[PDB]
Amino acid sequence: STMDWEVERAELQARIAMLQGERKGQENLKKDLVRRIKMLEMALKQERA
Amino acid sequence: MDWEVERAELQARIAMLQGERKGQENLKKDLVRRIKMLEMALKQERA
Repeated sequence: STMDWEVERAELQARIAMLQGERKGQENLKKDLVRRIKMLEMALKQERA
Repeated sequence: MDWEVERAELQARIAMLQGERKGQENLKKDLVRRIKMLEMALKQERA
């Protein structure tokens, strides 16, 4: 029957889903961190002037 | 056959995603360190 394959395929897809979820979380966090750095740079410059 | 092909493509996908984790985590560490030092710099200047 197709059961063994459906079970295997679901486990693979789940591992992919977890990896893709982690990556997406990291990508979004990275983009937010970049904005924070830019704004700190501007605050530092303004504070210095 | 059609399972063997999908199996191979799903497995390649997991492999390439696994190999990219350390680089993502390196970059995160990079950016968090930049923020830490900038926050110190700002505090010290405001003090």
